[PDB]
Amino acid sequence: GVQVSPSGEKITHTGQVYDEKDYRRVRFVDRQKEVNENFAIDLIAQQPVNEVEHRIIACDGGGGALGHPKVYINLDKETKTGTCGYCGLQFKQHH
Amino acid sequence: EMVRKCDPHIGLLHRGTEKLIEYKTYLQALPYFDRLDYVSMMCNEQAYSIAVEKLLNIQPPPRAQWIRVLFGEITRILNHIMAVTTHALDIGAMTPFFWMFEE
Amino acid sequence: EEMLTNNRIWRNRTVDIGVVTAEDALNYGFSGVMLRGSGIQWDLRKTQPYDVYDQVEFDVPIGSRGDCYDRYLCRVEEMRQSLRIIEQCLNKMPPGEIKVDDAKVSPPKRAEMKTSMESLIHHFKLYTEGYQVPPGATYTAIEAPKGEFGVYLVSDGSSRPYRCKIKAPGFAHLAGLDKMSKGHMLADVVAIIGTQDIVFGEIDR
Amino acid sequence: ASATRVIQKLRNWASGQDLQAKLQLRYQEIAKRTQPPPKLPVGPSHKLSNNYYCTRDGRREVVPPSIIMSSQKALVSTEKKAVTPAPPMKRWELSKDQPYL
Amino acid sequence: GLLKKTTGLVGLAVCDTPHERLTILYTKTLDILKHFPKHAAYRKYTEQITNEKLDMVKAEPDVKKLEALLQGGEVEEVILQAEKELSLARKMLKWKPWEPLVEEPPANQWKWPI
Amino acid sequence: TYKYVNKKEQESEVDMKSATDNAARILMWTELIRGLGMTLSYLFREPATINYPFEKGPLSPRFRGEHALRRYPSGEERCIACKLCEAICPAQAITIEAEPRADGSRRTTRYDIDMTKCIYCGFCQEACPVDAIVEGPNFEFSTETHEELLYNKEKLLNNGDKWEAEIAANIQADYLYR
Amino acid sequence: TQLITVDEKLDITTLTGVPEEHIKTRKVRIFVPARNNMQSGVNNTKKWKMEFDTRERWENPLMGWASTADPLSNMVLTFSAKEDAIAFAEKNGWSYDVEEKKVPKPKSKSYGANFSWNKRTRVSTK
Amino acid sequence: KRPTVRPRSDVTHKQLSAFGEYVAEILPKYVQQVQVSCLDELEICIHPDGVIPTLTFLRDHTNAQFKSLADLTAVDVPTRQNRFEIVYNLLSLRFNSRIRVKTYADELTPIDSIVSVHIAANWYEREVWDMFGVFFFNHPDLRRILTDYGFEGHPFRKDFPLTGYVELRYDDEVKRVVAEPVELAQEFRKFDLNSPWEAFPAYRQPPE
Amino acid sequence: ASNLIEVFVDGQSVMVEPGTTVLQACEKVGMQIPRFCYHERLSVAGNCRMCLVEIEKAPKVVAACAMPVMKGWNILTNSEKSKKAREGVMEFLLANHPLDCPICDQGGECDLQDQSMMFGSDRSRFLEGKRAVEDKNIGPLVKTIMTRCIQCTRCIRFASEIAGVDDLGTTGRGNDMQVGTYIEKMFMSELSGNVIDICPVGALTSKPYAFTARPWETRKTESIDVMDAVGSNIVVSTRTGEVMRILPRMHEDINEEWISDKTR
Amino acid sequence: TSVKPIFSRDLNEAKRRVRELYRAWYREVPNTVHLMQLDITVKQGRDKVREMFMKNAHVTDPRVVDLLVIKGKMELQETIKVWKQRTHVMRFFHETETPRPKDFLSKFYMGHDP
Ligand code: SF4
Ligand code: SF4
Ligand code: SF4
Ligand code: SF4
Ligand code: FES
Ligand code: NA
Ligand SMILES: [Zn+2]
Repeated sequence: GVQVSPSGEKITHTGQVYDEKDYRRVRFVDRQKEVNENFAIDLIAQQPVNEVEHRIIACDGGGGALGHPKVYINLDKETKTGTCGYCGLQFKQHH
Repeated sequence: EMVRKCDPHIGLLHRGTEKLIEYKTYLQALPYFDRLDYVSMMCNEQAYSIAVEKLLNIQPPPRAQWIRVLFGEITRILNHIMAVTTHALDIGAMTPFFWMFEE
Repeated sequence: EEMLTNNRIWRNRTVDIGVVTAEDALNYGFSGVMLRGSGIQWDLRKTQPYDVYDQVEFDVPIGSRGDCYDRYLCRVEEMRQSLRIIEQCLNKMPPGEIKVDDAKVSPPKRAEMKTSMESLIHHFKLYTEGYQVPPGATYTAIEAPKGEFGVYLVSDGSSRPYRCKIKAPGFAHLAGLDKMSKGHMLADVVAIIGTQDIVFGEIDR
Repeated sequence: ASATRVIQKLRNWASGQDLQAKLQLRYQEIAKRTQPPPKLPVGPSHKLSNNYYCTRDGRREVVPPSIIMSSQKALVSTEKKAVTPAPPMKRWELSKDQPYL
Repeated sequence: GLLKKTTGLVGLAVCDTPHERLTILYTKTLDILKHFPKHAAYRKYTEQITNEKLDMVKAEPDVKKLEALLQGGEVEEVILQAEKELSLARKMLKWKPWEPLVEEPPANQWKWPI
Repeated sequence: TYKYVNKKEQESEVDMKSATDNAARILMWTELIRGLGMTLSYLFREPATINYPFEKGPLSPRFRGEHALRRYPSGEERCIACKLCEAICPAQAITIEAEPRADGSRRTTRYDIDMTKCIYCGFCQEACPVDAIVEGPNFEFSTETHEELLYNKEKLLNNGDKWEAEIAANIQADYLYR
Repeated sequence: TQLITVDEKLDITTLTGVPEEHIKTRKVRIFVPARNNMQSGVNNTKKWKMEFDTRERWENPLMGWASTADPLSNMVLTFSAKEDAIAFAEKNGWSYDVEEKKVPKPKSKSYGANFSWNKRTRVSTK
Repeated sequence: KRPTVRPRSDVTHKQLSAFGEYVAEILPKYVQQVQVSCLDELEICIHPDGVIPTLTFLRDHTNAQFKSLADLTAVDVPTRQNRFEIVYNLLSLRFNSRIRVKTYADELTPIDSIVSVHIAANWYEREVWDMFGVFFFNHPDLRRILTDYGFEGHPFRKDFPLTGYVELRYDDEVKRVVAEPVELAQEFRKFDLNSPWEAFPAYRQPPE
Repeated sequence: ASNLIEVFVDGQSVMVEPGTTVLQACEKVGMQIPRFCYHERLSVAGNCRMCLVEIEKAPKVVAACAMPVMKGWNILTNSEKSKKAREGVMEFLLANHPLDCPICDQGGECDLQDQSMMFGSDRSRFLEGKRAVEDKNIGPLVKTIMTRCIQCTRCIRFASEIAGVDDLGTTGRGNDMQVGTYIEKMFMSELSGNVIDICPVGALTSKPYAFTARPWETRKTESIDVMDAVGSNIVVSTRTGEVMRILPRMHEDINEEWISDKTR
Repeated sequence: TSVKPIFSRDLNEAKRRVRELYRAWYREVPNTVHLMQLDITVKQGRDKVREMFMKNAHVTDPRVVDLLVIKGKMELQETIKVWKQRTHVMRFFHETETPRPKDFLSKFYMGHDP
């Protein structure tokens, strides 16, 4: 989530933060640095892994035509989850 | 107040649309035609769409053509309102502008 | 029309103002109402129809005197004829698709784009490269509300136009302002600018 | 809509029209701002067979212009008759709906 | 038939003697055409066009029925066009367009696409 | 078919009745009185003015307004940095950079929209394969400086978090037409 | 109209409105672009191209965008022949470098070589 | 009958082809090429000497009557030695037909003005001079029309850059708008879009 | 001279050496036959079938990449049978291909996308599920997303013939045939990075380059390599003032089509 | 090397037109300084005219000289008509522009441009 650098400036979800000696920090004086606080990397990691009965699962992201292009995920490797390349949801084969 | 010569100087709204279109795809160029006669927007689109359709040797489907005529004639009314009432406004009759701009 | 048409002040400001003869209107490059105000029987929707204009009924208003008042009457009546066309479009609206069923030109529906491999490829390519247009050139014209609106569009075979020359009806009309304003007062010139129905987005481009 | 009957008479008389039948302000006659979902139809190329793209490819049917005459590679050359670009346009008929204003 | 009240076109006045006026202009056009070379195509075709119209004017004494045959609008537009063709013939006599092509273009002048 | 707008020249003789009616019309300004009648009739009509900003002009779910970047219901960003919106943008108003995220995800590190280049055409939201970039319903975002209209990714994601409830409902109402 | 004798190089540089800096200090490259090695299509290796020497791009302090002061940074001109491109550069007063077109060499392909009796062309896999 | 393909008739192609032969036989001194496209549009390509005779013939001849100049423009093709193609688009109301007349020019060879034939050409020729730098002989009043006063160059040439060479701003020291060399906070991003695979075999050029 | 023989490409006469293939004869008239598995610098494979072309008076279409031309053949590269063969083959390639173009680095410089645009149908009639295969880890340079693979075997022929590494092959058969190493193994030749170029699809992509750019963005600067004394010709792809990647630039007398992994 | 002339058959005839245009510009400067209220002397205006003419002193082609004169007459016309504004005339003097130094070292310090 949002952390602060030693200069006190918030660090973004892209890792951006001005140096302490960066003059461009002047632009936030008496104003503010806009930083979205809901990091997608943290929220997607909070989702539980989906357990399925097959070795191929299809993900369209939910909502049918409101999600993402339907893709098929291979679940043969038992040492890791199959992750959807669009929406980041994880799936695992039951056995 | 007798006018001996009219010399219209234009180009005060010349924005180089025609050069810009050369750097656009055909779809990217379409919105430039809304902004030409910007009182008859959809009619400008229709002219450009027909020209592209001709070079593509394709035709739009029947329901699209009826929609395009329907909105072409809505647009013509939009234009003639502006043509008539602002022309009247320049001659001093301000009121028709207001009635017809609510339409 | 109750305010203007028979109003003696309105008639004094538009009758015999900016008279243009039929022959001059043709040689000056006039089109649309700037021709029909002088009695020239010409309208591209009837002579060179496009889309479904040959399937609707309407009348072309024709002037008799070639002045601002006749052109005002032509435009008022053209609005009445537009209502007549709109009514036919409303009743004759057919069913079916609204863009050509040809995914190398028209993008596929979003549901297909998100299901089918071909639709996704064609969606991707149409919004990046765009469709290639076979080489050639056309001069295409319609009866726009301000007159003949034309495009001379050159394709070199690629997905970007090589040349696009736009023919604005008002470009010739304004060029005729000096001709139309001879023997007239400054207040008449204000009327004649209005009678040409001029937008500078199209004249200047 | 809410004008009194007296004011309706006044404005009807003053305009010379029946204004109450064609009010410019919109009331309940217009569409509801929520509608049932549509279900749009599909076009004529939504077929599972007999639908090869090469039989419906308009772009690939475009060909270069026919050279009628060329000072380079194509010579153009009873009395040959004179021709027009097209037949003369027929005169328009006068409207039967309303010929004169 | 009764004489026209207007031609319907601004600036074009009614002709009182259209048959006479057309005969004058067409006959004048055929005279200037005899000064062209016999092989010039402009001569041959314009002679055909003019003779055909001159024979209609001889054939039909009714102005309305003549306008139907000529297919060039009101008879006053036909007269105007007749004067334009005569003016053109005088210019074509000096231009001499029947002569061979003055110059070829560069080889790829008209080649599109490049 | 054609009609004459001002050919009523069937000249006729004039009676005393019609000559007097013509005389009354000229001398008593009767058609000018009809003009006053029309403007009087509007005086007593209810005006069409709405009480902005307490009242608003009607809009539709298709309305193209201020841009936003959306999420999946989990909170994961929808944008996967394909750059279709950037490629199609007729104004080149979009600027994108991307790299593999810490978890390996294909995600943007820059997503800028110059709102003073943008023409609010909606081509980006048509081109997006995942409904990530949309034009929302907001049209009241005028600023006091030019710089405030150069939106970066943080701004655009905050617009998405700010307006998703209305954006989602507008998409539910129109997506079957798309 | 009659002809006149103009025995000098065609040079229209004073009529083009180009600033002097962008005539004399510029270097154009006349070349046929190489095939993009990511694709087998050869349709983009058929025309001659003229492009200008690349100049400084720098970071915009506000947004980080790529800024430039080079008005010719995007200019690309297409030509049907090397000689057309050379002619165009010379009349515009641009110093140019011309690179010869590269055609892939003809190759001998023999599917039967994959199964040779006694040669190293025999493939171990298919 | 093939719903997505544009329907075609042979009647207009035949009519336009025959009129193309007619024009070429009457004006052999000038006509270099005649062609009719599959969009059924006739183009007469002429030597530049023939502009006034050709366009006078098409306006006034009784079987032509192209009395309305729809537009007049140029195309820059840098690979041609005569890089400017001059295009006249003409309309005949009598026969409800259109024709295109094309000639060529280079930077140092003016074209004749056709204002004596169509007064409509007046501003169009000014536009061609302004945008492409092609001079017109015997023009009544030839000068810039779209560009700014004192603007240098012809921006519709292919080798004139999109954003030009100069930009404007108000300078408070001199208290007026001043012209300075163009400097862009974001450079226009050039996209390479062409597919490396051939699209239209009907236009494939000989392998040479 | 005496060995040259006459064939016809759409009726146009061409004189070709004995052994010239149908694909090569069309090249001499400037006609590029569609292909996937064929690569001129690899051994002929003839497995993708995208190059099938009709020969006049012969009822079976021939694989142009492998078929030697015979005297008098008239190759009809644009006949209806040729065109319908290409549509059918393209439809088979796209049936199990993943809907990956937005997330796939090949997008915008993809021969599958482009030859689909130019020679395939515009829609799908495949109403089933799709195959999905697991991904192999072959080192820090090449990312594998093998669900995108189209089994063209270009990588196998490059590794065997150009690089001399017999570690790539196919396992299984039928629709389940998989390109890989079978065991967990690294593909770390000095020429290994060239499989990224020759893989027609996004199955094999550059790990360092991943997700950073799209091909229509990049400006191409043709230049030379200095990592060794070979002087390999390269293209330097840049975007907005930054170097994005290095591609080989063809030069028959130096590096042909390849570069080394240090150069890359 | 056989070309069509525009106006002048040789560079000597073209030089005559150049001198006429120079005279016209020379006489116009005092009227322009006065009517536009420019904050420059008449001498400074005539020195600028001279410098603009000598920017093209190297041209030998009579056709290019013809077109330079044609453009110079146009610029004179929009100056006499007062179609140009003060901003337009003062643009010739580049009064807010820091000129680029001409020596190698100064350009080396500033940046990478030659
Ligand atoms: S609305 Fe149009 S102009 Fe604005 S960012 Fe989207 S595509 Fe670009
Ligand atoms: S907003 Fe959509 S179109 Fe734009 S880069 Fe992200 S996923 Fe692609
Ligand atoms: S390999 Fe080509 S077709 Fe397949 S997902 Fe990638 S870009 Fe799309
Ligand atoms: S990984 Fe690529 S090169 Fe190898 S077989 Fe698959 S598609 Fe062909
Ligand atoms: S290219 Fe010939 S079968 Fe693959
Ligand atoms: Na690849
Ligand atoms: Zn998913």
